[PDB]
Amino acid sequence: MSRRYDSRTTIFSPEGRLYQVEYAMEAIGHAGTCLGILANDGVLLAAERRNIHKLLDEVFFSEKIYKLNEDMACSVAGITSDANVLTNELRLIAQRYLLQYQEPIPCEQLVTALCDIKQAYTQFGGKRPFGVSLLYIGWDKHYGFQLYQSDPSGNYGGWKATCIGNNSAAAVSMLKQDYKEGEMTLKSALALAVKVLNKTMDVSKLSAEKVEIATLTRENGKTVIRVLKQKEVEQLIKKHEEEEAKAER
Amino acid sequence: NQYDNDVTVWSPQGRIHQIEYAMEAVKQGSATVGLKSKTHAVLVALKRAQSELAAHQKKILHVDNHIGISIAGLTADARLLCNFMRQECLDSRFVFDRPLPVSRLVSLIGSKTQIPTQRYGRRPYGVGLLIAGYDDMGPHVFQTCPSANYFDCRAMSIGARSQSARTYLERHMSEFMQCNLDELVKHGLRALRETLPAEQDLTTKNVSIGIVGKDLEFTIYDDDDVSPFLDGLEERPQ
Amino acid sequence: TTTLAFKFQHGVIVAADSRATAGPYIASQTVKKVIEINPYLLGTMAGGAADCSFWERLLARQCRIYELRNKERISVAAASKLLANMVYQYKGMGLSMGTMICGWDKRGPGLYYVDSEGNRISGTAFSVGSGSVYAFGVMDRGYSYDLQVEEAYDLARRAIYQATYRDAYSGGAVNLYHVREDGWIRVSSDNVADLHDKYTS
Amino acid sequence: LEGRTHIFKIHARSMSVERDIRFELLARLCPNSTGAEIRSVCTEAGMFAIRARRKIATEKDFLEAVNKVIKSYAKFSATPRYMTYN
Amino acid sequence: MSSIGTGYDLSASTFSPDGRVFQVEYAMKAVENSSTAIGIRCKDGVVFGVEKLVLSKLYEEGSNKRLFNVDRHVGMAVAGLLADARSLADIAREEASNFRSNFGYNIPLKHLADRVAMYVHAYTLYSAVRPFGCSFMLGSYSVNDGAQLYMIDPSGVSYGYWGCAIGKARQAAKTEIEKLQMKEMTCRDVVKEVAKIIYIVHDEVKDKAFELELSWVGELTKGRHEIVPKDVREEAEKYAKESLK
Amino acid sequence: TQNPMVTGTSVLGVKFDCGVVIAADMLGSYGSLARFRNISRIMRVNDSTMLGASGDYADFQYLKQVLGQMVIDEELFGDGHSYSPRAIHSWLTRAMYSRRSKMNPLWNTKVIGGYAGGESFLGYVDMLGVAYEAPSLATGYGAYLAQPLLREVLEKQPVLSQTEARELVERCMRVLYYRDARSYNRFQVATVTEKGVEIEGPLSAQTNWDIAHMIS
Amino acid sequence: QIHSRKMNVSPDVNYEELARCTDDFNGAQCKAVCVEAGMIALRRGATELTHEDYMEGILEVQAKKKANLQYYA
Amino acid sequence: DRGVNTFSPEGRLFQVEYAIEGHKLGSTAIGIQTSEGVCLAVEKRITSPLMEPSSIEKIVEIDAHIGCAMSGLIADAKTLIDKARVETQNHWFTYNETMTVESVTQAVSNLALQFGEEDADPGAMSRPFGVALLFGGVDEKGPQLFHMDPSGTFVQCDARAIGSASEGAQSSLQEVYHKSTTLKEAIKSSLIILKQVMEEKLNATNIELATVQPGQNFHMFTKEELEEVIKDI
Amino acid sequence: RFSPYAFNGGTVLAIAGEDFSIVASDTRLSEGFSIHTRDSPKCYKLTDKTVIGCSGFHGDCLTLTKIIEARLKMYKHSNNKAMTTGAIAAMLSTILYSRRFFPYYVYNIIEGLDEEGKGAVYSFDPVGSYQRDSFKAGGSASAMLQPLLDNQVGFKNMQNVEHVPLTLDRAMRLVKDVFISAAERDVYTGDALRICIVTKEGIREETVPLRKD
Amino acid sequence: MSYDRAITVFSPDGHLFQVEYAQEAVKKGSTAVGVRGRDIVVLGVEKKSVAKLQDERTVRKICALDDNVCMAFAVVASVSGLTADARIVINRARVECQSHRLTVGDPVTVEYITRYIASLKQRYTQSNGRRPFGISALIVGFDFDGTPRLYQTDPSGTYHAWKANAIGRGAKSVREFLEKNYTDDAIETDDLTIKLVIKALLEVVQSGGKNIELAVMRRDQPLKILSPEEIEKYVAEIEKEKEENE
Repeated sequence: MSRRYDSRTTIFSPEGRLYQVEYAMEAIGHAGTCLGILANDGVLLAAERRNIHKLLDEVFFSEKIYKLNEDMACSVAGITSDANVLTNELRLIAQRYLLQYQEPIPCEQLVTALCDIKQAYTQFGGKRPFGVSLLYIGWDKHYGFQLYQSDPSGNYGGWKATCIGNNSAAAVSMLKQDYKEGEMTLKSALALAVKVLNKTMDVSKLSAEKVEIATLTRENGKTVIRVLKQKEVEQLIKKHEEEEAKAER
Repeated sequence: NQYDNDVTVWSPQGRIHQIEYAMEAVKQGSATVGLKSKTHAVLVALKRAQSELAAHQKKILHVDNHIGISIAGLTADARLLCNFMRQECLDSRFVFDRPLPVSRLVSLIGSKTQIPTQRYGRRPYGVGLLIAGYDDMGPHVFQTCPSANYFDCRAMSIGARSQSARTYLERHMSEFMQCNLDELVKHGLRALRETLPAEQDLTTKNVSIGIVGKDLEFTIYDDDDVSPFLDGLEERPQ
Repeated sequence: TTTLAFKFQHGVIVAADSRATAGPYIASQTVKKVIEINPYLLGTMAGGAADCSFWERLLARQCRIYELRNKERISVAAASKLLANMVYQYKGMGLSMGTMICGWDKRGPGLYYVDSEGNRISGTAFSVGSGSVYAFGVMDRGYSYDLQVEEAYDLARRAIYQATYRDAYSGGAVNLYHVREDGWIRVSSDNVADLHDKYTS
Repeated sequence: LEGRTHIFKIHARSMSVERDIRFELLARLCPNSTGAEIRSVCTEAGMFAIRARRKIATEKDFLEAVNKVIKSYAKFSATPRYMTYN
Repeated sequence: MSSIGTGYDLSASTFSPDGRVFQVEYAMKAVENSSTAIGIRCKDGVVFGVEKLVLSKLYEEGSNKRLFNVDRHVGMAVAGLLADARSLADIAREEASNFRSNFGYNIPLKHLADRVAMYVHAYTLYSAVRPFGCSFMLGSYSVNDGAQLYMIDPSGVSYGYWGCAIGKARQAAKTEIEKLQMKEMTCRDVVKEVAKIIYIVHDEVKDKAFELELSWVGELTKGRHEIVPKDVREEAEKYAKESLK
Repeated sequence: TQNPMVTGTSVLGVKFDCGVVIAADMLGSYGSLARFRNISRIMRVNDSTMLGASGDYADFQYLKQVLGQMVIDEELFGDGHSYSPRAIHSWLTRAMYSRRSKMNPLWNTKVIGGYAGGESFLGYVDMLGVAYEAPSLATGYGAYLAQPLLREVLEKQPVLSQTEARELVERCMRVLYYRDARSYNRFQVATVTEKGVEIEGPLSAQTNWDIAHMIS
Repeated sequence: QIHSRKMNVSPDVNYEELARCTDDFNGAQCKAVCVEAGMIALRRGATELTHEDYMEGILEVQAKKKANLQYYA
Repeated sequence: DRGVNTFSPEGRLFQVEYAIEGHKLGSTAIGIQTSEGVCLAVEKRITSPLMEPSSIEKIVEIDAHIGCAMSGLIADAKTLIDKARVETQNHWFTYNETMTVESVTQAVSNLALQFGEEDADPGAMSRPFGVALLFGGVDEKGPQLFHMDPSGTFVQCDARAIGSASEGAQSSLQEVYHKSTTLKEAIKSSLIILKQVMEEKLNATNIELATVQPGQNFHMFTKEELEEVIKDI
Repeated sequence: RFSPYAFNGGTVLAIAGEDFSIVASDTRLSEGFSIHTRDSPKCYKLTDKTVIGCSGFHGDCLTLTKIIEARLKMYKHSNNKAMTTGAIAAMLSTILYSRRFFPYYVYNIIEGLDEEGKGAVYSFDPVGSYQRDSFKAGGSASAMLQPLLDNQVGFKNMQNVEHVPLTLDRAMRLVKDVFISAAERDVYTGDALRICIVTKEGIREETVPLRKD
Repeated sequence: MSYDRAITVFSPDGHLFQVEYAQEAVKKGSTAVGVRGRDIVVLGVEKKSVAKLQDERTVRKICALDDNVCMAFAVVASVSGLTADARIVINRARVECQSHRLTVGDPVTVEYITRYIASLKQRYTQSNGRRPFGISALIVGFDFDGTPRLYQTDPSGTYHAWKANAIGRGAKSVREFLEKNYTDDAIETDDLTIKLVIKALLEVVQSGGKNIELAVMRRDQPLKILSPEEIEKYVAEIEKEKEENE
């Protein structure tokens, strides 16, 4: 009975991939734009707010911008379901590290603890992997500003600028074209991120209901984690929108 | 078939074929005969080995100072069960300090063997055991199946081509009861040889005996005193 | 700083000196015995006092190191024997204690001597001893001991120390078991009686 | 194990390759091989041989052909699943 | 159905649109294969009559016996596979032994029967294990609870009976009980009756050959589950033989 | 030696064995500190049909051993294929329960006298409430080991295998003496006999108090 | 007993003993075991089947593919 | 589908029949008991000179006077050897003297077959190991060679071979090797038999020999010793 | 030594003398648990083979627990090691018990007196805390030096020539045993009834009861 | 746990499936070469797939298990980094290295780590409902001796020491070119050993200094992972040496 039902999706394939991670990889792509860019005084995240109605409570800070610690923040590409359990667990881990070390946790240290758990599901157990890929942004003492990406088995890569989600190839190439390895400041860095989100997304003027942008900025020796409000976001939209207008001419 | 995919797989008749199929494994094992009198319990066994230029490792195992076993079937599994029995026999000697009852010990094997046969995704143990033991109610020679049922016999033969040997056991069934130690061992040898072809007649080298009784504790003769029982040859009685 | 297994370092060897003794120091329970045991040919140790306790911890030390040395084909050091004993014994503590073993082997950084006691003390010194009456002994010995003494030269040193020690000491039914350890070998120089050496020297 | 050596000897008769190639050496180098697999070894031996531009197979081609068979071919082979049913 | 690799007989967590559980049912067909075990309630005890299967020519008494003592005053007769019966004997005997220790009075059959049935029933629910392939009777005499007869099947039901049969002949054998007045009747007379029912029901293809074993637990044994004397067995055997002719 | 503080105590139980029987007098009366809660208590247990045991010291502690012995016997008898309670089996088993409790710094004190008849041998055994088994000639239990036993041993020294009758006068004599030397006694005492019939222990029977002597 | 009549057999061999050893047989198989034992019997030179031929007979009809000696014993 | 746990109508388990085949896949090892001592010979069979030949091992120590050559999956055996090291020294703590060839071999063999693929504890095997071990040493009793199988059948031998040449070699040993053949001659017998399964000729970088002889502990033969037996084959 | 609290006392004094292949073990013939001696009969000594004779004394509760265990360890040793019980049995058992009794202090001195299964005679002495040693004199109990001395003076012959100018024979050891027991009663007041000396050989078990003098 | 469903079951081919599936995944790509020197052992991986926008400083594909033990890993597919799979073996190995150094006062040897890799693969095999990692690791390190070592493991758990080995994209092809480059001078001069790793990596696909990352260990001193800027200078000098010999 039991093995027969087990589709043997936990088996290795000869090529050297796990079927589940590959199927999870597709779950991230269906889902919205999450991009992170490095800048030289702070670092910023731009994520697609997918909760647009005219009747919204806003009981959470945001449903995609999560402050994991009091020195880290993250954005989401994938499924909201996986994102909710995961986001809580990310908080206990970030917070315990903060207790022991008392310095901001590396973005690299944060993806690795979770990775064991992701891997565990895929290889054995017959448990689904998490449907979200997370872009963590932070500043840690050792390297300065950093961005880390995690995948559905916890495969990690340090990136200056990266994007996952819907029209992931388009967003990352475009951003590669203008910016290559940390050529811009915090001000300009928000204007590129919204611009990329603009092209990728179906609404080609955006509002603050369509985008939600979060900044993590190092001020007076301490990491400030702030989700920017709708008001700040409109200013950033008008700056990119105007830059696009000149382009044509 | 698919009355034997797992040991939970029933046949419409109402039988698990894997437990039955586990008995066919006992037939692959080496011939062992179990006989009793009124003072001894005697086990006559066939030892085989891959090197006959070397002494053959015993097929009689130690369980108690008056209990010995002879295995027919799976070698690892028989030893595996043996350890549960050994632990209990030696424990029985500490606590109860009687010379432990063959009927008592054997039922406890019945609870453990039932566990995998009851359990999905597992194999039964396909080993048939003949135990000689002497308690203060006299000898008993018991047969335990690959299932969990026991027979208290006066004589039994489980193993390879065991039918040939039973033909002898059926014929001198009355005799077993009266015997002394010597007489029990000569009959078991005459039985043992029958399993095998007409033109093969045993050597002491591939015969191990486990002798149990009233006048003795536990002694295993591998060639030690094997030669006089073997004497007085009788070759394949039909 | 105390007897019952004691060692002092030289370049050429270490001196291994020990007592044969049974029970507490008030009476023997035998006369014939050698409590000296060879756990590995790396060196010899043996104590007394709380008898089960010394034998137990050394037996663990002996198990771990010997398996690691023998299988790996890499020789274990003074430092390794000491670390095993230390880690084990604090854990086991509360189940009687009194281990007094002296660890020797020659290492990459040269010859190393660590003294292992049951408190959890791990010491290198001129001469150290763990057990009981050598505590007095380390005083006279240090004077008559060079940093590097030869093996032959060291044998003569033991004979004089002892010969005065028997006169001062009032413990009977002992032998001085003398071993020199030339590294990862152990050989027994002589097993001379404490009563004999006072006459000789 | 003895039988695999006999499949080499019967196959060699069909071929016009050396008898200075030890039939046994091939048999030990690839044990747990079915009848089809021993004929693919001969076949492979020939593939290396055509590329080199030889009319006759060599022992060099042969050795290589068995070590590729034991490692690679095992994964594809029919036997683990069919033997479980049998 | 019976030949399959998923569910049906692999499981018992499965239901058909009828509602059936096939595995639990296959376990029932298993109890049917061997000869009959009957146990008759009297207002004074229980008398059993069991066919004890003769599977060889080198038999001794008690060999492959189906009579067990659960408690001092409870007897247990099994029918169907003996492999499953040995494990069931250990579990029943254990629930009774602890009961005596704690309560200090003779285990009520109504309680013991509920606990073993729950255990059989836990396996029938599960698809993780198969359920026992035998059916059993527990029968008892006490003056703290009266004479009780209970029956537990492979499904996990416990209900009291005043005369029961398990095994191949049970539909025929049960009919012979309706003929007899057995609710009020000495355990001495009922032994004569269980013996005659068995001899007639047996035929050479339910099983090759049997050895008659009758057991007491009544006014005669004084509330002890014991095996009947050599005398008792033979007169009851004789009456079985005379009625057979 | 240590013994727990006892509240309900059983004291003086003699036992001497004759051929295929033993005679015992044990008090039927268990004082709890001061008050005689049960003058009717039974220190005698039935392991099986040809065994009996009688115990002294803390009465409470005796009941703990009875249940463990009871549950083991219940499973083992009735079947009697080759397994049942046997004379050796009860003695050793009961010793081990006592040993188990000896390992802990509090032990359950009862000192027991087993008379059994097993598969071929008639046994008279002594079991301690810390463990130990042996065959015995005559043994006392609780208070009997210090106070009367030596005068009972002295009568036994010419004839060690005497009759029931000779034992019966000694035991009947011993209660007038019990009252005289020790305090937590009653003169309603139980006569227990273990024989091949079973273990019989009829109710408390009495005879003279006799502490009315004053003649010098 | 029916089958035996068709070929020729010893009275030292019957099915009852084989039935006692293992119950892993059926009526179609019982015919097959008698027919199998006869092939060996015939191969040797015999005008009968004997106890040896039958005893081998049960082993042969059931497959092997490497057999046993000290693989199980 | 059908499981693998099942017994076949042949009267053997599937998993186990596969495990014997696993023994057959690897490299050949010869263990000969002589009464002058016990020699274990194994083929390196290197295909590259960049390898360091010392560190290709297939003789590992169970004990300090028992050596073991192993055959079939090299990796699968290694775990059994890891557990064996802990038992031999453990035996020294309890008995106060060193373990025998017989005691160690029966204890590892219990673990060899335990397999229940589903509904069995993760601290117990799902499948048996396909390794045959040859435990060869001389101990308190004298020279003993014991052979262990993946079927968990242990037997005492004087000459045993396992690996690809296992049936062929074992027959061939019985012929040359007897107890009227001395220890050095056992080393010559093993070398000849070794060559069919080997891809090349015998060399001192293509054999590894170790002999445990009375009154001595386990010695791993040095390059000179390997070369003296190479000269005369 | 220690004054009985941890476990019950049961008195008794053990003397042991080793010769070359004959070893006498003596302890008093009594079972005690209480200040009085229950019965002269005892099962303090238990034989496992003619090769080995063990004596556990003192506290009776200790005596039964370890002695049976020793029979179990013997059985295990013959099976696995393939060396029959003897010296080898003896070293192994003393470690496991001496851990068991020594946190809650040891009140039994078990003495394995045997021959090895390869030969050579050993007489083994535990304090109560694990040590095993071979001896030619042994004194064991609370009075763990009261017998020791006689065996040191008479057997070893260190400043002595009037028990033997060499070393004792079998005939000589048995003569000395009766004498030693008569002497013990005088000094040690914790005995009643009889003293039992068992002489253990590889070829003869001997038992003798000797009245308390 | 509740999961005990089969992922590995033994084959009549005398193998374990996962192990073989893993072995081909190191045939097909992720070139990792190691050479052993005479003061220093250097291991190198090619690919972190630096597409000129990714970070190079914080990315590790060579991880220090200890300060005298380091491993470089490989096994690839369409899911190209199996960094996750490695990351488990890396974390358990890291504690075990440190642990061995607490207990045994000799600095932990590569030979200990290699047996530990052979048992981790195996343990995962025997446990129900569990599967072997696909990794192959080039375990580099220093013993008690202070002798440089390079050992290589396979996905089954069998280890050999080797002076110089290459795995990935034709293990034997990269190694046989590299075989000429392994000379007595090359092993002696430390600087020449750093070039030997880089020189092998270049055979499969040439150029890139960011794609190539290599880590160096000298004596029992801590792992030093070299800057990509150091690599670029080195590939340029290697390319001219090829023209000189040839």
